[PDB]
Amino acid sequence: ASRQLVLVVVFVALLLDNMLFTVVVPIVPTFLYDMEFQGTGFLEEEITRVGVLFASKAVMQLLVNPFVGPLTNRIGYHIPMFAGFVIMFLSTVMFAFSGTYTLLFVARTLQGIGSSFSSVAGLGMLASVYTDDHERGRAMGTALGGLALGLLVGAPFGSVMYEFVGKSAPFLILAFLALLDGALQLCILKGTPLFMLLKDPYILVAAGSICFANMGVAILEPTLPIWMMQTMCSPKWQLGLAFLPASVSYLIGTNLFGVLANKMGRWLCSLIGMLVVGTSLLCVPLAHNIFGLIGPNAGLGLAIGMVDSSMMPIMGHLVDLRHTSVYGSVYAIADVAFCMGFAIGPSTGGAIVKAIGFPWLMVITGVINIVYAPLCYYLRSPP
Amino acid sequence: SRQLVLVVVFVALLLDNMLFTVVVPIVPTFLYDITRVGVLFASKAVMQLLVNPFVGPLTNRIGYHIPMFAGFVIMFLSTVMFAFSGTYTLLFVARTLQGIGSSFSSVAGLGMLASVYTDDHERGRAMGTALGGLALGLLVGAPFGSVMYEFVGKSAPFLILAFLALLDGALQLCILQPSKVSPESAKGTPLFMLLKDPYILVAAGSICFANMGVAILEPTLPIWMMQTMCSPKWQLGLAFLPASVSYLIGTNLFGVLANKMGRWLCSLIGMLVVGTSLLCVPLAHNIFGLIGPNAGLGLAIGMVDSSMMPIMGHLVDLRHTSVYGSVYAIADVAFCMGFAIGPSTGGAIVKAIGFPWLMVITGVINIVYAPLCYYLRSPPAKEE
Ligand SMILES: COC(=O)[C@H]1[C@H]2C[C@@H]3c4[nH]c5cc(OC)ccc5c4CCN3C[C@H]2C[C@@H](OC(=O)c2cc(OC)c(OC)c(OC)c2)[C@@H]1OC
Ligand SMILES: C[C@H](N)Cc1ccccc1
Repeated sequence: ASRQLVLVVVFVALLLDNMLFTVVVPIVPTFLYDMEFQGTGFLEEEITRVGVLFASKAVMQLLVNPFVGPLTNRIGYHIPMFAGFVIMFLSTVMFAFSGTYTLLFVARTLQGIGSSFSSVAGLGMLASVYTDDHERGRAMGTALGGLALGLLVGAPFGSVMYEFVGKSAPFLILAFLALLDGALQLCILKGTPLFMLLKDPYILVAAGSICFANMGVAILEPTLPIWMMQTMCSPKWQLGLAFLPASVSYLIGTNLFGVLANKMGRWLCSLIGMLVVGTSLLCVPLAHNIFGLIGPNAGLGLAIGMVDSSMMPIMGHLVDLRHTSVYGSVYAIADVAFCMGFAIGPSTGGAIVKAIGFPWLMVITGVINIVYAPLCYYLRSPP
Repeated sequence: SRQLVLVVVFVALLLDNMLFTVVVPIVPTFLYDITRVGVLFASKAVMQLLVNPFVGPLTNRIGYHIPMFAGFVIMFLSTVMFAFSGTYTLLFVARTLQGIGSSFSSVAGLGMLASVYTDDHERGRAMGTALGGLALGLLVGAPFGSVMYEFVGKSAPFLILAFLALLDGALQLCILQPSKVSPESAKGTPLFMLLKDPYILVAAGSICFANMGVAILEPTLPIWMMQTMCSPKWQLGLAFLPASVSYLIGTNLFGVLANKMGRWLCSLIGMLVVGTSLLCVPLAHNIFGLIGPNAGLGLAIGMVDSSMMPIMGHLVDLRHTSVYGSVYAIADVAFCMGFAIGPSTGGAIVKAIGFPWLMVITGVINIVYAPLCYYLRSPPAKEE
């Protein structure tokens, strides 16, 4: 038993969860196309079902999140964290062996439940082990940065491994990685609830801005590979690689603007990020080849990095100024924004792409971001 | 012969707008020996706005030479009337005459530049350099009048402008040859049909909104500076210098980049930047804090102007017949509406609701209107 082991376990758990999220982007549409049969343009019939499939994780996470915390209070943190590995292993095995649309729905729902349990239990365990109030910041920083490395090699790893080795390869590799995390875990050893924190407009504005800045990438996942196969005729292994700018630019932007945003005001960073997101989403559906997406996607990643680096300290300051704040207060509010975005984006986006064209959806999202952008002026100098 | 026409329009806009800004140092102090003075300055925008619809249709039947020569004559008469008049009612009329001359010169010159230059990119370059000349006139005019009123007298700068206008008229007579009435063979679209085109309306609205955003901020800033910052008198003019300098740089630099980057993207980014700059202007607590937002405002306005001037001729070439008088009359009306509305009602609006809410409203309007420039990406052509 040691303090570093819990850090390594939480690191591997969050990495596996985000990797399993991001590796299902270029495999589900390709798998659904290959079973039926560049190719044909029948994917518009199934775009609604593919959109509804991606929202299952967000909906299940939003449902099961309120019940986790009292459960961790009652029976501790180690037992609920172990359930996350079991559910993630079951989901990753069912993904590899699934052949029909029904099983992938169950896989996504199970992944949502396991992700919620693993995240809450791991953060609680890290808070419990470290009790110095200054090393806790470094530990939380490393654990949350584990999401970035997990995000970076997740999306262009299923696409590359799909066309060369097989469809059961990446899921089996993730399963073997998840099994190693459980082996390490075996050798181990209050104020202002969330519904009151969403009753003041200063926090609702920030949460909505985070959600609307992340919806641009939330609704770009299920609809971009189908668009690529329909119009640009790219090979099946470049669909994942078309998302690499959205990760690398996001990491660069979050580093630079976490360093630099305090000098020029956080609200200005948020406003410029939302405007850049809107312009990039507008410029996305004009490309006629794969190389035309290296610019708009990079801008989208940079702008989302701007918003996500300038908004979290604002929420922390707002919670400290007017309420009683704990270690996980900012995390809970941010999680609802991401989950709400991933649950509302794809489900409506599929219906919009069926009813009207794909470019109109991007235009709508860009207009929404631009219109919401002026409202960040409220966040300066809160009382 | 196509290069020298740019020189004629360059000098014509340089001299006409120079008289626009030279008056401001010299008239408010001279009458003393606020609303009365402000309504004087807005007479040019109002009268030039009305004469514009009667200039566009006239250009088909007369040509682009007679209106420009008439504008030169009216400008010379206005500057001579300024140089000798010594009362309020004799200074109102000269401003009205200068407005008429400015309307003639702007519409005729931009139409002639559009007709001489046919390629879209090469026309964008010329319109960029002409707007650069206008910006240089605006920048140079005020200190010129202030220095030669402090040191030499009142009647000196107007007489010097009269001599320069005579030289411009000599150059015009040598180059343009304004001696006969030449009717254009093409019968252009009527001015009421062009207003039913959504794209022309979008372009005119973008120009009007950006210019209104600057035109409200121009007269209503010194009062706020006095009431909050407590700054001396000599910093008032220096506050707005970055806007003029950045506008000159932007209008000389973005005419080249608008074609490469895309007109709609340049206009969108300009409107967003002008909205953010106006939104951040009311937050400064000293003179040094207004350097950034004013420069951003000038750059954004240069972006919008250089992007949306050639777009009018492009739309008229794509959809309607190739006669460029009426569309640039519409563009000049969009230019002049902001200055017509700003000085007259800015004090009333500020006393009614407050300066920061005015800035917030203008910025939010620009930001919301910014998405509508996407519609100018590729307008459909007319049926063959
Ligand atoms: C699924 O992706 C995620 O799940 C993460 C990202 C969401 C989003 C995203 N998805 C993509 C999927 C792609 O596939 C093709 C490609 C590109 C992207 C991008 C680019 C843009 N990107 C941003 C990522 C943000 C991550 O969240 C945090 O970094 C974070 C940090 C904190 O510390 C301050 C928190 O505490 C307050 C916190 O609270 C909940 C969250 C978030 O969750 C961990
Ligand atoms: C030429 C612009 N419509 C007016 C302006 C622009 C920039 C600065 C000051 C004034």
